Amino acid sequence: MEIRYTPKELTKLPRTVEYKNKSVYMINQRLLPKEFKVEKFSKVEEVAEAIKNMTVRGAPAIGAAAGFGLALYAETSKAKTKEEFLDGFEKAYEILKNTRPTAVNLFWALNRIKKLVEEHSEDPLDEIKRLIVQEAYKIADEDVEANLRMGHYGAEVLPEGNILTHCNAGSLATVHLGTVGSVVRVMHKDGSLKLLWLDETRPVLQGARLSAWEYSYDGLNVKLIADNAAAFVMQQGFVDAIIVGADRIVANGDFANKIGTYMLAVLAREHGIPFFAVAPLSSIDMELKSGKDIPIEERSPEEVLTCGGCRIAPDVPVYNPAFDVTPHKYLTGIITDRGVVWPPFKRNLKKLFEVN
Amino acid sequence: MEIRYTPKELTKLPRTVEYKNKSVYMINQRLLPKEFKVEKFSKVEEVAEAIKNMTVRGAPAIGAAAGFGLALYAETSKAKTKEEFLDGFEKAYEILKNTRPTAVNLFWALNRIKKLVEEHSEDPLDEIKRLIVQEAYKIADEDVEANLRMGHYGAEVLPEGNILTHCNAGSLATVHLGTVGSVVRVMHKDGSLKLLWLDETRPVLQGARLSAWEYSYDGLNVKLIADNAAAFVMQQGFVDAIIVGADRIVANGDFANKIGTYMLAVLAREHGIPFFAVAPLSSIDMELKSGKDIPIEERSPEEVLTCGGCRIAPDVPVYNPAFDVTPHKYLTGIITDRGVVWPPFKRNLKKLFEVN
Repeated sequence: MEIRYTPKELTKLPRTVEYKNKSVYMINQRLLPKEFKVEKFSKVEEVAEAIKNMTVRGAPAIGAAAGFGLALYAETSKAKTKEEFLDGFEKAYEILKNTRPTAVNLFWALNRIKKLVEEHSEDPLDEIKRLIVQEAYKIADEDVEANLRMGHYGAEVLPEGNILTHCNAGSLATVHLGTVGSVVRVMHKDGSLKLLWLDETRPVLQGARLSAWEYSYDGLNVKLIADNAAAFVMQQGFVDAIIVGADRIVANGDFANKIGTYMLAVLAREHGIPFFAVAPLSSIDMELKSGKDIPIEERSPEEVLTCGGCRIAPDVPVYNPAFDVTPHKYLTGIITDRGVVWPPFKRNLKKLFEVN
Repeated sequence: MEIRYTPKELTKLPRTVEYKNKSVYMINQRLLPKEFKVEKFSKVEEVAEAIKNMTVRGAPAIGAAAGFGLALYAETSKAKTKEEFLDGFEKAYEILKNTRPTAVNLFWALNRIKKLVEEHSEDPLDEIKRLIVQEAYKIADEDVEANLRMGHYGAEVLPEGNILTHCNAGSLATVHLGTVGSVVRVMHKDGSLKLLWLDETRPVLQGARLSAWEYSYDGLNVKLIADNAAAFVMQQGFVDAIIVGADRIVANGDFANKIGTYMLAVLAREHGIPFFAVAPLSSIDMELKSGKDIPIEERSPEEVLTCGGCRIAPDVPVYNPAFDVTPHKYLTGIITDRGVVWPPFKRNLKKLFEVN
């Protein structure tokens, strides 16, 4: 696998989150798709609020934001001793930790820096600062390079033609390029993406609001449809392959993804349309044996009773599972940042983990 | 196989379209679910504007409205000569015909009354008026009694427990009670309807805006979901059967219904869930052999780009097929106003028509 493209050749978008001149810069994902704006944040409180705000979203972008919040702390701290600095650093760690206490990459990112600083607490204070900043760049850059690899691996295995996806697994859901987004960006550059179908993805509408915007921004050929219509476009012969992201892949290859993914897996199979998940190794949870061990999160009934700003239903009971679980047998393959995993997934995933 | 309930035992709702005391009364479907309002119309043009407007919707309800438009003409005409009446009657007929030149029941309703006014053109004039008014009540009543019959036929064959449906095929889609609406109202009265799952049915959201409203009005235990979640509620074992309406059933049983119906059909099958269409004999087009002979109708991109009027997407291309076509093999049976049709549908449908 040779990486043939740089990020800048694949997208015209800036990084979802960037650190430059003692400032954290974030695409404002609350204003999309009406307005495209890069917010500039100069205090750790502003960064924390922007995580709580969901000004930034997508697990790795949130991680990088938090990590760059500590970098910002390091370059900005008015501390006159190492003791003061470390005390401030702990305060800053805690402020950033308690934005979304559940979001997993947030915790990884902060703890990775925290742990590096404790390990180096006896180094000179300029060297601790240097290390923190360096670490925050490493977190961001690792996401981007995982995405670069995924894109090229995925682009080898998907057919040319018409691809269909679900939700938002683009540049906005990552530091840069996307998971799905990387694959379709490489395909687009290669001339092999004729059409990208985008499920709007109710209830939260990240397909319509986010995917439709970024893929359009980059000049991909795109068509936005109601979720109801994915089966129709498959039935009419309009889809050559389906690619989705994953919130969590477990040991046998079962995976959790935005609600509707399971629907697509079953329709793909009915039409013999190749069906792929794409995610980095860090999204594979080898602790859980199968899909039945993934706990189902339900979100507010307001996400269904409303649609954008508009209230479109009477006060009635709702069921709003955020994620469904797709059994592994529906997968043609799993595209990762270390190559494509083929059936049997159990065996090939555990291989992948031993050799990477 | 006895009718065990009257319309008024099954629903608290008035007729979607009613005629009394020289006024056409229609439920304002434009203002639901926020506001329940019955509009009063007193001129033919008021009634035509309401059909063009989609104040009224659903094929048989549009039918009845048209017919009552002629009744309203009949009882409102100053005309002195018999030939002055027939001039303003062909004028009324032409105004009503030019509202939706495409929705079929409107034409049957209007042509049916016109051929009854040609076949008695040499009666008195108090007599022709009485016949027009009377024929219009026939058209409306005939829908309601057909619904009553589907209702009881359907309740016989669906299991007790948890039912899932799609779009609006309730009271508001008809003169009264509904197709699907009638079946679930009869089950609710028998106490066999434990839970009714309602797909909101993007993009037009008639599940959320209309079905959730009317079924809740009648105290049915209801739960609203995003279309993406149907597959998932089937997977978790929450659905004992699925019943949908039909816009058009052809001679082999293939049928066209609101976009997403085919998605449900495929999922029902994967989970071994019984899957029924319900429609009157008049919805069956014995002149088309199969579903490829049903032309595919696109509607406005704004239906997808907006949600209840709220803009949710950037300006990107959309595909908005308004209906899909479900292959007959997905059907457990077809519930009609003259009994349930079983496989093999082609053979049994033409036996249904032979004995009527």
